[PDB]
Amino acid sequence: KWDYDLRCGEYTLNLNEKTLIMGILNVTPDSFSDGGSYNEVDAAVRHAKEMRDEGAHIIDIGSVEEEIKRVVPMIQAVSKEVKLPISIDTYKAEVAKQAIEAGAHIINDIWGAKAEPKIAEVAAHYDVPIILMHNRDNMNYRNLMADMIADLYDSIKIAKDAGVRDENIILNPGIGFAKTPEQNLEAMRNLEQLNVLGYPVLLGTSRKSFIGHVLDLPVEERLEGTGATVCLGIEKGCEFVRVHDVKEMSRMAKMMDAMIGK
Amino acid sequence: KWDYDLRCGEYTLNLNEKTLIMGILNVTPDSFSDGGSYNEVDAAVRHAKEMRDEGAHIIDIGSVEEEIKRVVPMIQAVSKEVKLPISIDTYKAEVAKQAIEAGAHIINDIWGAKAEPKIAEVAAHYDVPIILMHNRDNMNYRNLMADMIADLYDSIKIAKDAGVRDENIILNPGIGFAKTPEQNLEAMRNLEQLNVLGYPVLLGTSRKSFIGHVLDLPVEERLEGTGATVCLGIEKGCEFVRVHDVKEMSRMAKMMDAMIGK
Repeated sequence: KWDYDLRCGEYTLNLNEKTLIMGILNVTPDSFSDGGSYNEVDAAVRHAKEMRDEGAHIIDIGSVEEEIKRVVPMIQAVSKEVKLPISIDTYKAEVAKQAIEAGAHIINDIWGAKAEPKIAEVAAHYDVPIILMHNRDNMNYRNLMADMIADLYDSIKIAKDAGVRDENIILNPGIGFAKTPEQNLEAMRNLEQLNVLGYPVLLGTSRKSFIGHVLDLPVEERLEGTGATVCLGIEKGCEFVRVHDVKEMSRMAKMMDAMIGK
Repeated sequence: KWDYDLRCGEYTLNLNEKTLIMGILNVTPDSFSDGGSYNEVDAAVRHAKEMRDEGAHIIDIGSVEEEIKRVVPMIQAVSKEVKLPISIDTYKAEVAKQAIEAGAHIINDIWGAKAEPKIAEVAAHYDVPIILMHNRDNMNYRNLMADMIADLYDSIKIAKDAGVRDENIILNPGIGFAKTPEQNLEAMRNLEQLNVLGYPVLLGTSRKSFIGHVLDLPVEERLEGTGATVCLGIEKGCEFVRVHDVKEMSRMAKMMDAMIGK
């Protein structure tokens, strides 16, 4: 039902066999450096390794000058030591450029090319997939779903104008951003609508406020709630989920896949 | 959307506010008695209490002569010490009679009145809700879903003929019974069809072989897989889930409910 694969330079991701798991890398920085140090980069490599062991298919790694000094070294190490595609979690054009240069395969923009349109040009240039997330600096919606789909389309426009191929575009409803708890639930309820745009969807709900708002539970107690959102997401056609708890979420996805027939 | 409530003598269960959780009681018997002993009944009371604390709305308690001697004492204790409705998990008419006499509120038949039709008469008599599960002594299906719906309807017929009111009937697809792993998945995939019959559905997939078959994981490692089935089940309209891991499953249900708008 996807007539193509995701091309990620060295690695290739099939969109039909299974829900693809993107693991969120623990990024705890050192307080005694401006980036690159041994505890920093080593703790990140061991985390990537752990996530790779537990079922992850992608490792997600997230002022401007410092951001490069911190993130670049982590990409060099992980790409060497863990054979998995890497996404850079930035919205900044300059940051994205460095990260791909450093070895990152996918861009993960939380502003869907709206914060720094030049990022699209970076993406088209290096010919890497880009995840466009719904976002906005206000919460005033006429019709939440209709508006989201409009807003995302404004991102696709920017991406395509810059020269990004349809096949390198992935969408993200941006659950947990610019949405009240009730709005987040509504988007969850209506996720399948994003499918009409005809692009792979990545869901990213891992331990967010709205899960806490529902269950009344702090961040470290949101594995079950996250799981529910992952399940409903997969049912509604998501090609990727972005999660912290890779072992557990990887098992729920696999079971979902078997049931829905993916 | 349900224009009525479940009447359970002392307790009343609303079918619209939330997915109702039925907790599976640990029933470990004593090897030095034929039923009733202190370690037996006390370990069961503490388990019911634990499940009541973790979010359960119902406690499920499961030759003929001995079955009564073992199960009756557990119902007397739990109904006294835990203020929750109780279901007796039997298919035997004589057993069901005793259990309701002992204080059980709901019947949970794994043969949908087909093993002992008299059980329907017991249910109509005491005017208690009855859960009719799909089951059969063979695995030869022409059309799995079509056949299940036929078979269940043969149960409803028996129940109604015996005098059971429509409002005291609950259905159960019987996942994990008389079905190959692939058939179990198929039923999971097509669960919403059971809705056309117009009765509340209870799902009972807690840690079964097919979850293990998919994930390749032993019984004690099936919480995530169980969770996936609970999520998909709730999405497909289930009013109840029957589970071991009450704390976790209760949280996933609650989150599902918020998302689907229940």
